[PDB]
Amino acid sequence: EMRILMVGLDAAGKTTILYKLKLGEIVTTIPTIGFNVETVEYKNISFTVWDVGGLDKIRPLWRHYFQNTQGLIFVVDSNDRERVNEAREELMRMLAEDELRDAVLLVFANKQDLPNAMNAAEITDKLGLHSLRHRNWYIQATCATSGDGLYEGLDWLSNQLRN
Amino acid sequence: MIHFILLFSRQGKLRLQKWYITLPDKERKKITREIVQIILSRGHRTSSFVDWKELKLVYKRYASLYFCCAIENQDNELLTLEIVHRYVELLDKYFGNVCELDIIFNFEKAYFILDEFIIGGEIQETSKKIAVKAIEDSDMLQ
Amino acid sequence: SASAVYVLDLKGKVLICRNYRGDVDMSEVEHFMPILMEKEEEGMLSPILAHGGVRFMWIKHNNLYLVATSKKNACVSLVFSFLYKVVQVFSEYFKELEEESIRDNFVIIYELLDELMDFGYPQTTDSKILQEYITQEAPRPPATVTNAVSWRSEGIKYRKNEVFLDVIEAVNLLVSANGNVLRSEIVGSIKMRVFLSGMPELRLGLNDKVLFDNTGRGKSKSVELEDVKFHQCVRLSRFENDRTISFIPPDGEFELMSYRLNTHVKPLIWIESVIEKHSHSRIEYMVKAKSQFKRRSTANNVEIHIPVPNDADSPKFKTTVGSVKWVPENSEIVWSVKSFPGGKEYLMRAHFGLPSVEAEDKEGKPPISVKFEIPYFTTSGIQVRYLKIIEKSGYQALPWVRYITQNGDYQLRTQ
Amino acid sequence: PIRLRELIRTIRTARTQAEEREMIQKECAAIRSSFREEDNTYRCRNVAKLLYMHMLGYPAHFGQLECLKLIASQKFTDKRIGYLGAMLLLDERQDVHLLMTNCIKNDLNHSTQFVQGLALCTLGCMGSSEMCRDLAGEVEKLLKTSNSYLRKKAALCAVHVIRKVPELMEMFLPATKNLLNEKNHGVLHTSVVLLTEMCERSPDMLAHFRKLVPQLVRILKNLIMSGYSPEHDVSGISDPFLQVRILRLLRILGRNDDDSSEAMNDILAQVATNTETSKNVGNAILYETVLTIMDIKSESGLRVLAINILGRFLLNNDKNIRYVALTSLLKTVQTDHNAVQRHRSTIVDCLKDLDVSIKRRAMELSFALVNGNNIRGMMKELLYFLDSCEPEFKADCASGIFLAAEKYAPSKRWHIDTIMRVLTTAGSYVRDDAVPNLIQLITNSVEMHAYTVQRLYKAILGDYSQQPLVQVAAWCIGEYGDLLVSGQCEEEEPIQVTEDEVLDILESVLISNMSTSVTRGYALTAIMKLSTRFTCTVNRIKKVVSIYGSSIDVELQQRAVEYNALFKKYDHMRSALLERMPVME
Amino acid sequence: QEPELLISG
Amino acid sequence: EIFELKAELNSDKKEKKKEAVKKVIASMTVGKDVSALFPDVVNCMQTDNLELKKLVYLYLMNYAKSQPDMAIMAVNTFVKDCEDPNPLIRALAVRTMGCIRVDKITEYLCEPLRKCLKDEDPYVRKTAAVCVAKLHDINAQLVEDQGFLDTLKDLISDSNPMVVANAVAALSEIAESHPSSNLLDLNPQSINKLLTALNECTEWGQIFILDCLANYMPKDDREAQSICERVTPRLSHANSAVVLSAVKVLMKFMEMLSKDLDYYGTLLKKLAPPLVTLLSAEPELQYVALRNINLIVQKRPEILKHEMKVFFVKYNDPIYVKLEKLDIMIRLASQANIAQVLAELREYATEVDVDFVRKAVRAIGRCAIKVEQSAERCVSTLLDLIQTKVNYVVQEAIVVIKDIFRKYPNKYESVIATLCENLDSLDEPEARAAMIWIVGEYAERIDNADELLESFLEGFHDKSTQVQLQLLTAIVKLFLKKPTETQELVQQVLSLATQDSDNPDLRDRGYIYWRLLSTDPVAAKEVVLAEKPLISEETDLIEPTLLDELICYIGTLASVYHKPPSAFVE
Ligand SMILES: Nc1nc2c(ncn2[C@@H]2O[C@H](COP(=O)(O)OP(=O)(O)OP(=O)(O)O)[C@@H](O)[C@H]2O)c(=O)[nH]1
Ligand SMILES: [Mg+2]
Repeated sequence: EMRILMVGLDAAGKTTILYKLKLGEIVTTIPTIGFNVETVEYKNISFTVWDVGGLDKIRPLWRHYFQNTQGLIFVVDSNDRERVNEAREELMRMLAEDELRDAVLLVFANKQDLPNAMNAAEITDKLGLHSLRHRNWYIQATCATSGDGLYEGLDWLSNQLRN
Repeated sequence: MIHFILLFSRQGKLRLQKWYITLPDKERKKITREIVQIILSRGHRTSSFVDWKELKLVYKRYASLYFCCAIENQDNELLTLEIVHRYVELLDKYFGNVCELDIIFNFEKAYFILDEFIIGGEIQETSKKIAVKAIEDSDMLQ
Repeated sequence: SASAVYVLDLKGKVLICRNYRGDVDMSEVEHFMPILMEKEEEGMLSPILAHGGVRFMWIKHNNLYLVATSKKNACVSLVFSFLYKVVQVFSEYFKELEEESIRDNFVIIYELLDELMDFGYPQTTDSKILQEYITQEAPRPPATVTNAVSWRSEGIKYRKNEVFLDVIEAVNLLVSANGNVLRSEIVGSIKMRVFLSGMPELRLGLNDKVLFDNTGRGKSKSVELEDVKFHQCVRLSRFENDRTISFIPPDGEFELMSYRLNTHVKPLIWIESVIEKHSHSRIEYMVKAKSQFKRRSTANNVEIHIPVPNDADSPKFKTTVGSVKWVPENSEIVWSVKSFPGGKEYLMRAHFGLPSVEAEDKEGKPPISVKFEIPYFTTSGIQVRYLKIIEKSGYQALPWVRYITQNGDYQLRTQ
Repeated sequence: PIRLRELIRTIRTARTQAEEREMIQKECAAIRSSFREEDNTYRCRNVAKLLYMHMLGYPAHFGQLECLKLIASQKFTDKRIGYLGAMLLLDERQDVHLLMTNCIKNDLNHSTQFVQGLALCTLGCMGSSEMCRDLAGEVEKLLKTSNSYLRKKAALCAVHVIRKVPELMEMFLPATKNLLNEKNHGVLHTSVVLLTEMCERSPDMLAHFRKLVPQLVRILKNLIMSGYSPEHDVSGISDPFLQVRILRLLRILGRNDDDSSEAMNDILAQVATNTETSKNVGNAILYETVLTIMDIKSESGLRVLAINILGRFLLNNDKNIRYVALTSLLKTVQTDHNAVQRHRSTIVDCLKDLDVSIKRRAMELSFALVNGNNIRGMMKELLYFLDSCEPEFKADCASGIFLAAEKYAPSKRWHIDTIMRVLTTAGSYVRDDAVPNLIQLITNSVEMHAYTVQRLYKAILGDYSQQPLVQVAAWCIGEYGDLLVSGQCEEEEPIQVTEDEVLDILESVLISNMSTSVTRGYALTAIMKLSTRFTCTVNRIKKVVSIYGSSIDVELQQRAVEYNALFKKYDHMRSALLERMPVME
Repeated sequence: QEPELLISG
Repeated sequence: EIFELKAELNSDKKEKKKEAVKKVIASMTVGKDVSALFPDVVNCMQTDNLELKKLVYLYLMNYAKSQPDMAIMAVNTFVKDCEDPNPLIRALAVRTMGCIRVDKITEYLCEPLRKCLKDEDPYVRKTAAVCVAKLHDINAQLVEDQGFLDTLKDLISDSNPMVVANAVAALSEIAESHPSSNLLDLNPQSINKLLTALNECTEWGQIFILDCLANYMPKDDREAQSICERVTPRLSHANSAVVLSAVKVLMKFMEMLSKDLDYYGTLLKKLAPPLVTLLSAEPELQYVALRNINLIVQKRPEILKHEMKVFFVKYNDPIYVKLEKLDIMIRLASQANIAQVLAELREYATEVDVDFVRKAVRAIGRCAIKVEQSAERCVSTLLDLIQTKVNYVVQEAIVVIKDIFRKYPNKYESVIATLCENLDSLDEPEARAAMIWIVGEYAERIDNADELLESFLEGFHDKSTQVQLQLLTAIVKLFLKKPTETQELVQQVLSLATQDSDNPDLRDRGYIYWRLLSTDPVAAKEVVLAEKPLISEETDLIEPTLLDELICYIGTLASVYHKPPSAFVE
């Protein structure tokens, strides 16, 4: 019984993560100009996950999915170094809105297959999650190809139901 | 190209509006109100075509409900009358002796009849049986 | 001078028709409606519409249009006073004036419209003496149609002789968005219910400031009325001469007085609303209402109408005293308390939800209007000192008085 | 949530527009509260009730995301109401409509052809320029399918993509290979609409698509000798929309090419003679046939057959057919100019007809049929039509009189007389941008200036309520007062022009509130220009310039302040800067 | 009036 | 339907005769032509029933002008129930026979009018008084021949004051219908007897008597004071038309009273609370009283000079009330209330009623023009209205700020810098020309004037006409204010207004500017930047010869339209 918003930059892992959580295999994903919504069930609650694409014409339109969202998933790309600052400004622009102010934050450090891809702690220092005030956040290192860390992010999201 | 299709009554209130051109809502309501007053400020012997902003407006009365279409200055006005008549015949073949009340209470079904007949301002299905048959299979498709 | 008086509907067809002078062509009523929509389109809607040389002076009731025509320079204040007067005459002749009541009562409406106006000139407009000789169930005309006392008939008797006085105050308030009062006035009304026999001569005694200063007792409590409006029965010349409210009253219910004064006292119910509006997310209302009258008084059925956005949704209400419900028909919330004692301050919290897509047009800001009513209470300080009832037969009648303070145009502007 | 039929009944039980608006807002509140709780079951009926609300003319901006949610669901009825709601609510300028490109692209690869045709219908109806770029390859892969139901909608999607983004037009080239060889007439109709869309859009493929002209001729051939069918048939003739679209495509090709017109000319003669004319459908086919014949370079013997068929369209008693004949004779004016002129008595007979559209196309056909032979002969009837009309037609009538007398003037004196006649009779209906053309033709009339200046002076001396007339007249008086007056330096014999009342009536149009604050500037510049050309009156132009130097009109005040400064300090320099100019073209 | 057949027959 | 009703109406028995007449009245009331049934309902006219007589009278009232040559057959029945002992039927017959507006029967009904102007019953006497005016409007020559005007003048002097009130209304109607020969003017004894009849008549008869007093002119000072002292108690009546007619008499009559005595000041102080409480009425009377108050404060501004907060508009006021209340707030504005007026006008521009918002912005400008000491407060109010970034508010605020700047050009140059970057792609040509005039007039402190004016010239031949003239004037003024960087910018503008321009007034202005700049820039500096004098402001105040006549029409359509009554009659 969670409304989950998947956001993040383009070419990143969001649609692959959504159809790994929903179906369970790797599908060929085009860059989604619109959005994808699938409902998954794991420890018997319905995660209605809203994957919205991350091109430059969809990032003003991210704010139409901020309402009633109980948890944010911000999939980041660890392979590129010049776009993690753009992901930082996108995350700080997104988290400063009055809509989506009680939503918890999940950061997926996706695309970790080759050792130029950075790790979760140093991408936390680049994203500035330690300078977040009154925000419940968590970051773990995932890969969408084998689907490791995704269910641990999902059960952190399920663990953060209890208040 | 048909730019828009309007359906309205003797009281001037709108029954159906489909627009194949992009223009804002204030201009939409203003154009619709002045076009309804232009049609309703005309008699029953007044040649069924008005000129309006280099677009000939083809209209035809059938009951208290009016039917209207707006085409460019390259189309046929009498074939636009036949297009209006084919849409009325498709409403006949779907509902069965259609009145204004079927349009009022099934505006979305009349919208589906217009979408199975005209997309983009142009005719997609010329015939009568194929469009009604496609609506019947989409109705039992659910 | 109205040439013809029409009663219409919302479509504008003629419900009932009456010709007085004939200088306006009678088929010009169908030009009244499209002139009305084309003047409503430009924002140039006026009570006096023109069609060449024919002027349409119209009023609008709850269901009907009452239009008067003229070809010349008509006394338009007389025309509008006549139109509201026959609205009042039809409202006492029937239960309520609607579209339906014209059709079954058309014979008596035709007789009334013949009686009320003759050749553009109003003649007999009192319903109580108008019901004496034209009825829905005809004799000689009474003397009171043409007598000096045109409001009260001779020969009416009562077993118990009683006068009921209702001194009704209506507090009008307009404050700014900053919270400073820019308009605070009291419009009063003495509604009198007269059940008396014969030809009584009534003398109303009030604590007038001008009367008390002219007498020499002007040290006690008195009200300084800025303007006084009186009924037809009141002797205005002797009111001007020695501040005397002397009148032979009409039979039944009538409004004797409507006074007006400005007060520098604090408003009776004070509203402070701070709006925590967030764009595309939510709007929050923090409304505190305090009663600034005395603690022994109690305002009953106060309704604090606070406007909300038209696209708002899912209201959450926190209140201390009363109940607050959403009225989206008026695009507002009202906060209904049943009893508001003086000196008490109550709190209300309201939270809505807003769409992520903005509306195409701007909304506008209506003010906060409250709808209080304080019985056994006057705020100006006017008291009825006496009511001398003088009749040639000689009896002892009982004048009963009560004092109600209610809202008028009690508005508080928002941000 | 209440049903859509109950909401429609509750709307129909209202008595007034205000109470209707209260119950609209009361239903919209519950619909928005159901939207906030994210209810999946009644979102379809809530969006449908909001669509009825938006049809009645009420705000429905809060239902666009729910239309996207209905599109993104798996139920067909939810998809149907969501795609209809997308078509009714979103457009190109709504900017939420970009968020369903992925949803339309997912529905285009659906297993259900009705879901696929729903997405094709929504994309071809209202796809923006941004949606048509990343979905054109998805449209083109449905243009090669064997399903006719998807094929006709993909062809009209290709029409919409080409109409929206015309630089994605070359990528539909191999999708139209052997596309006219299909047998079903809806797919054939949409293919013909697609081919005439690219042929009208670009001329580089006209000879490329002219090799299927005999294929179109053969399709029209078996369409005409298809005698009776119980499908594609209304009023006895078969496939009228397909026949009219095929004849429109055959009008589009062959208008400048000869051999396609020889390949098309025989079936144009066969359609123009062997189809019935007793019905509106056959009249539509004959009108598109005569438009095709008089647009292509056809045979001159059957050009006379087109004359005869337009004649029997003209003396048809039906007003629709008379409108059609007037519109077709307006469509062919530049070709067969000898062959349009014999219907002029019939054209001016329907000029006095009671119908608005009949007299409008009759006026435009008479203006297009004005030439240099008996221009006076149509000109008295055109001024009669100007003087005897309901006054919505006077602006277009005066404008057409202006281009007719500009183009086909035999003499300048007649041109000056007819422009004075239409200026005095039309007056306030004269468009204000024609005043530079009137001043330009008057200044080009070099051999006569005094007569037109005297006629403008006599016209204003009657009345000056007509703003373009006084705007022409003030400029002409201020430029040519030196020959409006002649030899009047002192007092002489009584002549009707005596150099005072011209400045008095210029003062009158300056002082009067029945001026549009441009003709006041024309009159002030006229009075200043008259100071050089008048040698009799002094110290009157100066004081009427001086009292206008404190005006509330800022351009008038600036002009009068500059002219007062020139009068006070630089009075010897005014002839160097207030002289006449050479003409322009 | 509104419950009347749209086609002319 | 017609023949069956004709046969049922041509029957004998009374209740179905009454039902046939009732349904023929009902079929007229639903609005169909039923005038072919005329002699069947006209034949049942002398009845003992009075409801039936009233309905047949109503049919004869609205169906005799359509059939004039055949409605002659009711006159003997009319004169036979003009002599019955029931005065209700007598006055009903007189009232109905005055309403038959055909010409050839009015000579046949002068004898029952002469009988009913004379009888002892005041109901039929006051009906016959109005019937004299009805017959005068039909045939004034026949009424003058029969001599009904002399006995209508005799009905001013009798008792029972509704008879004298109806005779006053009828004689006033005949007096304005006359060609103003042989006037019906009245002595001061008649004035005194009319003022005593004013106290004991009905509330509409008070309006008729006070309308007769609005044509009187008093001959001295104490007579005018006595008539004012007897009229002034009518200001406390609940009828707004009685109040407005008394206001009409008092505003006409204090102009003959001299200002030295103390009655003029008390009349000024006591005329103001009826005018203030006129705004608490119904909205139609509110609109009529607002236009009359607009007429009143132009003549006597000292009446309502301290009562200004009653003219502040409310949200539930109608638009005709609000647009006139803004005019009263303009006409009553001063230094003592201009801060409250500016605070109210700042609120009024935040509304959604568009024409009310532009009227409020123009009212801010009119307040800056009228009150000199509040012009910087108005300018800062308009800058805060500009900063709200609403399109019509901004595009009225540049024109209003420019109209302030033409009046006070001395020390308001500090706001041009924040004025010059305020979304200058606005589409209104009036705001465009105002912003261009501000740029060209104050082109000494604008450092980006050329780089804002160069991007404005791309649609020069297709924008407007006044914008082109102001653009040429502003660019010429900028050039000869600073000729360093503007030499290549004025040359393309002179070529753009001379060579490829088609407009002849713009070509005249461009040729005059080009010839002046080619002849002498030293002379051009003195010509173009000449010292512009103080602007003669236009007057919203009516001229006093029209204003004295418009005070004589208070409560009328002339008072609403602010025009003479001859300017809108047809
Ligand atoms: N090596 C590697 N590549 C991945 C992984 N997840 C996704 N990708 C790549 O990402 C490509 C698709 O782009 P994504 O970034 O996944 O798309 P998105 O996250 O939905 O964002 P949008 O493109 O804006 O819709 C796929 O072709 C994959 O090759 C991963 O875990 N490891
Ligand atoms: Mg992906």
